[PDB]
Amino acid sequence: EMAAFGEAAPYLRKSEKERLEAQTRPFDLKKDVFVPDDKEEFVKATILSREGGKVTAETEHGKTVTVKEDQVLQQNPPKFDKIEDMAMLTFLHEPAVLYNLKERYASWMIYTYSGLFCVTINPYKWLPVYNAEVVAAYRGKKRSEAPPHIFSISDNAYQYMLTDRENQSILITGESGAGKTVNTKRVIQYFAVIAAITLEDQIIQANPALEAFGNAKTVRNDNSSRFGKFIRIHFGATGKLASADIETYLLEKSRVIFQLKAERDYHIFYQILSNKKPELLDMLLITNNPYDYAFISQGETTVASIDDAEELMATDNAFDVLGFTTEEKNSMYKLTGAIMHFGNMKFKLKREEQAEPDGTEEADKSAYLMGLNSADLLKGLCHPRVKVGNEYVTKGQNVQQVVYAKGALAKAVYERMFNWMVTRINATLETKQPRQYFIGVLDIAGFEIFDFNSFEQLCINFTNEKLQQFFNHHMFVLEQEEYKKEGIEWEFIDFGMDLQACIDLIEKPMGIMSILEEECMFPKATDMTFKAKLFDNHLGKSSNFQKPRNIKGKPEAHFSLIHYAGTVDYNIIGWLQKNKDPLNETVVDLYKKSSLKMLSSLFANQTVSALHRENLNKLMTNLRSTHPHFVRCIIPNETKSPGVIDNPLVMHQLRCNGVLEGIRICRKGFPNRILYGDFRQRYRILNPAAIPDSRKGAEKLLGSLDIDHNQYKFGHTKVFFKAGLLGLLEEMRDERLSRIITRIQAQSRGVLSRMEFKKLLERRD
Amino acid sequence: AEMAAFGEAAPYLRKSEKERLEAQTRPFDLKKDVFVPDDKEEFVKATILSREGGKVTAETEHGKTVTVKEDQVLQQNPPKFDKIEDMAMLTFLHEPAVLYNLKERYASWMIYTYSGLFCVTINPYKWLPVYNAEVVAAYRGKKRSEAPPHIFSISDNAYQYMLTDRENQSILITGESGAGKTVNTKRVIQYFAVIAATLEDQIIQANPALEAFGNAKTVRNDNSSRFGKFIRIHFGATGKLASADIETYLLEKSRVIFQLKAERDYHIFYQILSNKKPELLDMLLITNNPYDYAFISQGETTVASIDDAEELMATDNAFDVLGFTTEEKNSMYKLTGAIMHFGNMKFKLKQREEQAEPDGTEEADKSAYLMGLNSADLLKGLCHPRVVTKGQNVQQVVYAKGALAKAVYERMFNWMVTRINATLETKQPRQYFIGVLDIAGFEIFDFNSFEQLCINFTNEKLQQFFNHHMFVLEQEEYKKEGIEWEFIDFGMDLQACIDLIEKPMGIMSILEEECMFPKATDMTFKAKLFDNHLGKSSNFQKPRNIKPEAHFSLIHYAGTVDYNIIGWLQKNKDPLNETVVDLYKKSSLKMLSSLFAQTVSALHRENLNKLMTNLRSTHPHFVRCIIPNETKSPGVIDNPLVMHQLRCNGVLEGIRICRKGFPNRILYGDFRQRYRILNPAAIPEIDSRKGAEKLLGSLDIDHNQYKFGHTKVFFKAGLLGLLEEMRDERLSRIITRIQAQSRGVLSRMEFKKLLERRDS
Amino acid sequence: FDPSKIKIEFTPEQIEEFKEAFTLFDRTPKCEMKITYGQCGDVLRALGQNPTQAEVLRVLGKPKQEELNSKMMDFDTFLPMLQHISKNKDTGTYEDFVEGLRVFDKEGNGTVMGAELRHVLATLGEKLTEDEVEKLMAEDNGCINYEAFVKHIMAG
Amino acid sequence: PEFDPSKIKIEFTPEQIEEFKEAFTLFDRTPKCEMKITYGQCGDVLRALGQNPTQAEVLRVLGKPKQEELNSKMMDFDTFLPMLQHISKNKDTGTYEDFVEGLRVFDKEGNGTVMGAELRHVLATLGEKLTEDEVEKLMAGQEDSNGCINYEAFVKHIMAG
Ligand SMILES: COC(=O)N1CCN(Cc2cccc(NC(=O)Nc3ccc(C)nc3)c2F)CC1
Ligand SMILES: COC(=O)N1CCN(Cc2cccc(NC(=O)Nc3ccc(C)nc3)c2F)CC1
Ligand SMILES: Nc1ncnc2c1ncn2[C@@H]1O[C@H](COP(=O)(O)OP(=O)(O)O)[C@@H](O)[C@H]1O
Ligand SMILES: Nc1ncnc2c1ncn2[C@@H]1O[C@H](COP(=O)(O)OP(=O)(O)O)[C@@H](O)[C@H]1O
Ligand code: VO4
Ligand code: VO4
Ligand SMILES: [Mg+2]
Ligand SMILES: [Mg+2]
Repeated sequence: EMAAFGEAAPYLRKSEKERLEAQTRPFDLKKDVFVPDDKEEFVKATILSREGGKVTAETEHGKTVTVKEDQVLQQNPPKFDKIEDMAMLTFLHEPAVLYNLKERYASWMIYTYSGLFCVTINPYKWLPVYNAEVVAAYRGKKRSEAPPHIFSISDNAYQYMLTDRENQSILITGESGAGKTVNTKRVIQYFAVIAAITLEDQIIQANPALEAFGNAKTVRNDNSSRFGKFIRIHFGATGKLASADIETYLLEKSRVIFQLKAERDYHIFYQILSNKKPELLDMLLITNNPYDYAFISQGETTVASIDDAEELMATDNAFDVLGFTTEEKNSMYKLTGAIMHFGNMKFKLKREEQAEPDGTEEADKSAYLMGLNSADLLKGLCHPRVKVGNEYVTKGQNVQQVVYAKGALAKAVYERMFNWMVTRINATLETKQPRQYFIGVLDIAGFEIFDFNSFEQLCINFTNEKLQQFFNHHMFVLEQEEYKKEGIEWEFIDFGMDLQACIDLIEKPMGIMSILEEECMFPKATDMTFKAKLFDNHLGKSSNFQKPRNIKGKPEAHFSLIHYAGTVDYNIIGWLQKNKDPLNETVVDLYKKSSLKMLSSLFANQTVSALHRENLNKLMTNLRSTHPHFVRCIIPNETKSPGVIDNPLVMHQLRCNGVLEGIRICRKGFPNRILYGDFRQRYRILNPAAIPDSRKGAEKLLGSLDIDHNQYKFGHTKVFFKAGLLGLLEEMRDERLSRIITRIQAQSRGVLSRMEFKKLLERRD
Repeated sequence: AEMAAFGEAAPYLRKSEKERLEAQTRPFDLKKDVFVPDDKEEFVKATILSREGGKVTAETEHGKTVTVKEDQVLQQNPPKFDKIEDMAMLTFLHEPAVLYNLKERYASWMIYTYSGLFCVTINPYKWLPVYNAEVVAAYRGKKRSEAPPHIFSISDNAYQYMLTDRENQSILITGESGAGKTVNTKRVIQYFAVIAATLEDQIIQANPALEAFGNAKTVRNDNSSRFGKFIRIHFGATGKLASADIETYLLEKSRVIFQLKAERDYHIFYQILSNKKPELLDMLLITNNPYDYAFISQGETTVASIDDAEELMATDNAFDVLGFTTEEKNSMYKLTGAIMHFGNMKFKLKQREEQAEPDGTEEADKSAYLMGLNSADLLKGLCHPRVVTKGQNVQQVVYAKGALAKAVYERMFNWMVTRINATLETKQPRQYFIGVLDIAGFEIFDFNSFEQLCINFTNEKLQQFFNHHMFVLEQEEYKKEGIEWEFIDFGMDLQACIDLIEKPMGIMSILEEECMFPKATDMTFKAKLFDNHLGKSSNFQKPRNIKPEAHFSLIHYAGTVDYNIIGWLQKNKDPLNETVVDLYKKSSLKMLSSLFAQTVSALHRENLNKLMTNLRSTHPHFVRCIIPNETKSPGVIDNPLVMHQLRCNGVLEGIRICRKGFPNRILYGDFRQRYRILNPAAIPEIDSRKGAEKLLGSLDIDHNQYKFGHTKVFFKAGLLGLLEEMRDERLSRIITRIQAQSRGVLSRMEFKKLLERRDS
Repeated sequence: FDPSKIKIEFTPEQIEEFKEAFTLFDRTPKCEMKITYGQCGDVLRALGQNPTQAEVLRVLGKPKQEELNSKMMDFDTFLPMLQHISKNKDTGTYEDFVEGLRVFDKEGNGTVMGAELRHVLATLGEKLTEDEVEKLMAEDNGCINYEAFVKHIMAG
Repeated sequence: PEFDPSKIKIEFTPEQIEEFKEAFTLFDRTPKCEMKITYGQCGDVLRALGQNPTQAEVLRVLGKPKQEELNSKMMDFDTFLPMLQHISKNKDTGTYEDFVEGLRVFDKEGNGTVMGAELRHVLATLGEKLTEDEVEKLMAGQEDSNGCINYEAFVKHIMAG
């Protein structure tokens, strides 16, 4: 029964009436098909005529179409309606997958198994499927009794960890706004609730704190993650929650001081200005108007779906639960306020080509909150010190030069404060409790295309490209390698899933990052010397490198990159300065000599592309020493419409994700495998007589069961199971365990009854 | 000599045409001349006397009369194959063919041999005239046919691959302790530095400076590297030397304060005490006697093969060339002297309390003076660390004193590496790099502790890196590219042993968890290892005690090692007296103050996995160093010892994948750029694959030696050698025609002058 | 009737030994040799049988709770029930019982935490009461050697 | 007794013969103005008359002479004319594409340019070596503003001349 799930039950599994309806729905296997459609990818149809190799059918809308025999695809019988695992479908093709997902989504069932991985479609509506009752309902359930859910993936990962004695990872892929952060937080919720049957409280509150400083509204997502993160949840040898840690990657510095038309800066600025805590506005010496602060009011200032006042309470509470002191919280708020004032520092030319301050009010407020001298700050910005050899002299600066430097400093303070907060959360999450394994959760900034794509979009989209290749390598390369290495009869299948050409274009020597890195080491280099080197080395040489596709009215670009998820047009302006990240060292020295301890410590401590590439390669290795579990998030439409599916948009995501190819390797291969010793430990209970040696034991045990003997293979060190065999052996184990406990209880009842009878016999009325 | 620009090195690199002919015409019969197994020499040469019912009776080279089965007899390679340069070219490839080719080249002092795409080198234990600027000059650009096997040849090929393929390279030098990894690492650097010729001078001097502080005499090597290192040599887009950097890994801290019977501490201590620079003994307030200093005189103090006086001059000169100031050099010498005094500080228990107090102040005074500390503060910090003070017994103070000396030394070594890197960094643009890996090699002592596990685990991981590249990734490459290929299991996989050491519930993991239990003992750690692995993990066994006692055995790739688990918890945690560390931060010596401004197994495992990724993004080139005997005897080969190394290295399996597979591959675009010259008519001036098919099909070559992949053309190494000879000859013919045309122009220019005087 | 088709295979000596045993359960004031439907299972167990709660309810003819508390039964209606229950021999092996308890052994060592076994026995299968578990269990650290425990429950 | 030049058929028109006779005469360095050339200045007269033979090809028509024969063995126009006819027969002089592919070997970055000093080195060290004098005369002028040669433009230049 679905009774243990409460109100969530209909949103997780269809009713008994509906499965009786599916079981008795009339169907014509010869008539009921799928045909291509120029606007909907594929449509359902009934064949009218049929022929000479041509089929004439009646569409579900419905029009009359005439297509070739080869273009027609069979529909799965009604028994397969809203199927939980799409690897179990009789006919596996693009519209079978699409229509199974569409039909489950129409019923608000947003999770579907795709063999050993999961597919999830964004509902754009909150459903009652994520509460402690549903967490408890799933605790220990492995498929059959458990409908698809993020809690199921999390639980299955936990069981693999204990059985296989290896570290796990839950890798959540998807475009911007697909649902990666939502699902990441539900994996954490699962493990924290299970542990509560505080570290659990602190693990949950780490994300509201980070999202305030690292998330922002973009054209694609109202709560877009502007940094990547890997959360490791540590466990003891017997599986008890031990500790946690967070690793963050490359925060988008430019958002602090710049916003595009339909974008907001980081949430925190608007959370403070909401006036929910009026004492913060007084402490930071600010008004309640965002249009008064230059760095923060370039794009949008309010979001219909966000209550900045309520979110400020969530942020401030998250810090309290995380054990941040009043000085810690106040120092963070004060530095945020200092950044706000810093942007309002105005400058003018002296008839000379040198900048001087316009006013001093905002500089005074900035310096006061930062524990600096404003006369020193303004002199440092207008006349930075330069070393000749023996003496210290000043450099000249025009307004454009000071404005650039003012921004660079603000971004450096913000990014370092974000880094401090991560380190401070980690100091809390660390328990000194013994660990043996971990379950790692990966939440990257997803694939995105804006009207204007710069360096930050390249870094983001490169990370997404690398993650899809990680799926491709595990599913189609390492998987087939495993069979061969173990002596399983296997013929290699080429799945056509390899993004090495594009990855090589970006990260290998003479690639985009390498050319950029070399150009940064040339003092006379410009954006256009960089644009020329890219063209000279890649146009007509690298297939993924193309000319831009510029349109009048829309912002122009310098080149196109054919990424896995689409072609992105990139603008190369300011990439050298962005990669080098120069800072005014005169002002940095004032920050080091600051009377505000947090600021003093932030600056006490080569290029962005070098560091990004290092973090990515480090990440890819931590993940290679892990058993990965993929969650493929899908955006249903481009208008944030709940329950609405845009067929071409969903199909494009399923294709570039390699969902079908992924299901195929699960169906054709042997997705589950266990060492002979571990097999004996777990499945001897099925028939102890067959195992009174470990390989012969497995051969005797399995051969003694009423199963399809073509569904398992014997390897050098492991038994390999076909898709569906594990699910059967798990049902058979559970039923047999239930029968044995019942017999242990019957025997126990006999003992107790015989004990009391002995008392009666000894003479006791 | 003939085709030698190699000078005096020529006979040590390639034999004369006179020898080539004596070999070729020597007595030999393919039916008689064979190899038979031997219980003492692995295999021996033999001549078949009789053959009946599947049994062969032969005459040994020594010679005895043996009767063996048909299946045990192996064919000798004909005289044409004597001392062959590449063993992948041998007609009969088996264990004695390889062994005897290597033995015969070694007998001629030819220590380098190609093994397909990798190289084998046997330690000569004698310096040969093969490593000079003249030999460097002679290898520059030479192909494997015009260039005899040498470390300069591997280095140059790596350089060519880098420019053609546009990818980073690595030269990975494997071997047991004393095999020759540091020698060959330094010759890779010499090659590139000489080719470029102060960056060149500084790159060469970085190793004498590091070796003084990071190398020491062990029972296996008089100059044993006690740290690992990865040297990256950076190059510009066109291949010009740009910069260099050094990454060092885990220096053996314990050697600073402890030595086993047949061992010395780090070289520097003995270099200073040599009295070659008598002003250092006066500056450091020390005598010339190592037996006066506790920390450094536990084992041996002199090495017959080392002149500590001459080596001190090499160390001091290396620092000068590296641009270290007088304050930088003096501070390093002073801290070395401070460590020497620190070891001589004695303590005793108080009359009525289990609390330590000083037993003398002389060596403490000298230590504090050189360290820019107050000795009253130092002694109070060691006896009463602040928490209000903690109590300390003599055993506790002695341990803490040692831990602080090791921490100063290791951090000073780390500072020196950073300071060398600051010099090696030129702000010159770069595009590629050639990385050189020099690890501390496989070793077995009478007493093996935590430091031997870390060392031998690194060696185990490196052999698996060879196994993965050669037999896994290689076969994977053919499949992903659509080349007709049947998977071969080479029996080269050390995952079971690697899993026993680094995976959850393994040796490192159990140790890490035990460190998080305050009540844990070495014996509670020994119990957990046994409970989880004895009769569960094949590579984990009981110890084989005879002399010093061990707790378990580990079946490593290169042998079974018996490990002693005493003090592993303290070694892994590495606790330090924070009160004394605070005095070092407040030190009047800038160096010590700058130096001090989770576990060893966790950090080691992180460095190893970082290293394996930097290496996975490079094209690797393996150099397999072999120890010939156990007595450091030049020109002497111990057959079982050489064979054991060739086996556990997988040299034969490695040659086989090169012969059977397609070791060379090139993208279609790059193939057109390089080989269109062979026949430009076949590729008129779209489509790059069709172009390659038309070009290759138009040549008088074996068409079974290349295959067309999705993105690349795959070649047999032999076919690549032929195509390179064909390209060079065709380039020579084209230049000759360009010169004939150029001669016609010049002659026509002069004729025009003559004509203008009389006819025009 | 279903009990009427069953053949009494017990010796007259056995019948009388079950008859003498049955007397101790009789709580009738006039000693008319009668037990309630709800105490049948307890008498079946006293006489050496080990039926499940489901098996007892089946021989009783699927009674209501009211029939269990207040419906009476004499030796003549009980004896055929005892014969039927006596026929079932698929009571589970020692190896099945060890394999069942081994599921809860988190590590190698043939031990299970006392609190876990008490929980399993009171929540899974045909749930034992917290009273029955306390009486049955009354452990070393607070762990049970489940192979010994199986030998203990099977001997009793 | 027979000869190899005797079997060669003179296919040039009488007008062509007389044109070649005057060209041969302009190379005269004899003290008596006898209108004869040394064996060593034959290549020059072959090249002046539009041929582009290699040093090896010239030495073959001359009958593999010694250096002494090259410096001092005299030759009349009648012995020269059959040699000019033989050299005129060779058409495998190398294509424009071969010449570009040859110089492309030295293009380190795929520019379509080669460093001046490298081309001067290659031409003076590889194949049938040119003298440092011949290379200076051939290269000037010249390299571009940076000191590089657009090989392919250089090939068009040497083939037009
Ligand atoms: C369907 O329900 C589940 O998800 N589970 C139920 C029971 N499982 C326990 C247990 C049974 C037999 C085999 C697996 N080991 C697994 O096959 N190995 C794994 C390892 C690496 C790769 C790439 N593929 C496969 C083992 F965990 C754990 C989850
Ligand atoms: C002196 O003899 C040589 O070794 N060389 C001759 C010419 N080479 C230039 C060029 C020609 C043809 C193909 C290769 N590329 C190489 O096969 N790919 C390489 C890269 C990945 C891995 C694991 N194995 C294969 C090459 F670079 C450079 C050296
Ligand atoms: N499972 C879900 N239930 C409800 N809303 C969701 C769900 N997944 C996504 N959303 C909505 O979509 C928004 C964007 O999702 P998010 O996890 O931030 O995307 P990503 O991290 O992939 O960019 C969320 O803020 C929420 O409004
Ligand atoms: N190529 C060689 N030429 C001369 N001596 C060598 C050579 N290789 C090794 N040796 C000798 O062997 C010793 C140990 O070599 P080394 O590089 O330190 O070994 P490893 O670093 O593998 O332990 C050297 O000090 C030297 O005496
Ligand atoms: O919207 V995202 O969180 O993918 O950046
Ligand atoms: O002797 V070694 O350099 O291998 O440590
Ligand atoms: Mg997100
Ligand atoms: Mg060494």
